[PDB]
Formats: sequence, C-alpha cells, structure tokens
Amino acid sequence: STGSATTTPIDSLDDAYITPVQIGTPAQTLNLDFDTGSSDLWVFSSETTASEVDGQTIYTPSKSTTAKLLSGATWSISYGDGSSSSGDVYTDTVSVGGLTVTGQAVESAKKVSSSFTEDSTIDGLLGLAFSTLNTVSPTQQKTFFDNAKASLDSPVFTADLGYHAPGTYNFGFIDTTAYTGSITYTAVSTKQGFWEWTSTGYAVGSGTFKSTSIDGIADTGTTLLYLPATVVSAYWAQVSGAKSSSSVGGYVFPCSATLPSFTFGVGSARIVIPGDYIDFGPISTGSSSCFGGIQSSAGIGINIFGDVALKAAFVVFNGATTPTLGFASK
Repeated sequence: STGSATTTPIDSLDDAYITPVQIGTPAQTLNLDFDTGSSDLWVFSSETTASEVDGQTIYTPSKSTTAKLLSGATWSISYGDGSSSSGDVYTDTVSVGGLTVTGQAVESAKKVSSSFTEDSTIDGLLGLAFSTLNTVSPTQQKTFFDNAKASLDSPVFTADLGYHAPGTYNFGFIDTTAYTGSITYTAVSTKQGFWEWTSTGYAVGSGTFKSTSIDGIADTGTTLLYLPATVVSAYWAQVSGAKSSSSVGGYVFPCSATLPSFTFGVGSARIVIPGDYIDFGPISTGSSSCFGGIQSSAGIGINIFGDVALKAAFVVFNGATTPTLGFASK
C-alpha cells in the first residue's frame, strides 16, 4: 500500500504545516501537525476542557462506530517549546492520503496548554519519531508509521515541505519526480528516539564550506533551524545590524536586509537554504526588527534541523531494519 497527502502552511510565515487525517467511521477529518520529533497521535476532542477549545475541529469518539476506549490508558506530553497536552486513549481507524491503519491509538486530549488553544488551525499532532518515545501508559503505543510499515510497498515516508506553498507527505514510496539529482543517504541513531543524524558541515552565503560534524535531529514539528552558537554567530555576522536579543529571545535583524543563504552538508552532498527562507518577519506587528530563522541550540541540548532546513530538501525517512535519512535538492 501507499498514501499521499498534501501538507499546507498554517500562516504566511510557514510556522507549521497541517495535513488532513481521517479518523473513525464515518470519517472525521482533522488537520494534524505531522511531527517527526515526537511519537504521539493526539487530537482535540469532545473530551477537551471546553475553555481550552477555540476554533479547532474536534474528534468525537462516541460518533465513531469503530472507536474503542483503550481501558486504563493515559498520556501526557511536553514539547520543547514548553507546550503540553494530556488525556485518555481510544483505538480507531486512521487514514492519511488513502493509507488506512486499523486499531491506531488516537490520544484524546482532556487538557491542552495555552499555545495549542490559541492556534485554531492545528487540531492535533501526528508523531513520526520512533515509538519508544510514545507517552501512553501503562502500555506504550505505536506510531501511525510503525503500524502501517509492514503493509507499505517500501518501509519509508517522505517529507516535501513547501516554502510559502503546499507540499506533500508520502508513505510507502519515493516520488522520483519530486526532487533533482540524487538522494544522499546518511546514518541515523535511534538511541534518543529521534531521526538523529550528523551533518558534515556548513557554509554561509558564497563562503567556503567548513567541514565539521553537527549531530542533530530532522524535526518537521519545529519551525526553525537550531545549531551550535559558533555556527549561528558566523551566519548572523554576515548580516549588517543583526544581533542576539535577550528580550526578544534570539537573533533579530533589520527587516530591510537581504539575507545570505545557508548550506548544510549531507555526506559529500550539500543542501542550500535560500536567504528568504530564514526571514520570519517582524518581531511584532509593524516593527522594523525581524526574527531570524537560524537560532542557537545552546539552551536546548540538541541541534534541530526544523522546517527552515527541511523545506529546502526532499527528505526520506527510511524505516528499514536499520533506519537512515535521505536528502535531495529539489
């Protein structure tokens, strides 16, 4: 089997991407944030505290003839941005782009933190990291990809995120028309539950490539590119007037600037992030200070190849017995 679904930016900055997902019988379509940095499929629901719902579409398990309470199961998750959610668990039929999994754990939110309530465009998350990170207790549950894997034509999914435009998540096949050149594959460590890999270095603009190992994660659920402070300083030093602002929470730059590109290494190959992808717009409405798309990871504990980096590439998440990642230009 295969599946193919379009993923669409939630706003003009590409802050996140939503993909329609069918849950239950008859289908209830929710727009979920596909997140290769976590491993829970959770949704706003008829059980979510009413004051914490503000415009999201909800899953109502009582209206699904295939929903079953997973008795005794609870979940609770906290994300790197400080947000969180928790609740109980149903199993139900879940389909993405024509690919159907029966018996998928659908985690129903009883509580969500304010940033989820405040974002009316995201109805939940669909985790695509390794199932060892799934938070369901006392019986850990499998991701949608883990459940689908054996049925797929090939045990892979791909992320093709757009810049200010829709893109595609495919399951079970590699669309050879969706990228240019060849796909370069690189080793993955699953020891932390992430799609963790080592970039071979970087360049700023037209500058020379610096060969240096940068361990980090491919995370579609994180907006920006988080890298070591040395690398980030070298980037922003090429932008007149750019500075790190403690009050804003990162590097800012004059909105009048033209930003240089940023290149990262994948083995001997190179992925170029155009400068425009690094512009996240005014820090507040009407400001001439703009927020940067490359930020320091120093306070995180891990480097994160988020959407800023991934949307410059066609990315293969290879879930073979020994997983690997592939990157191609596009």
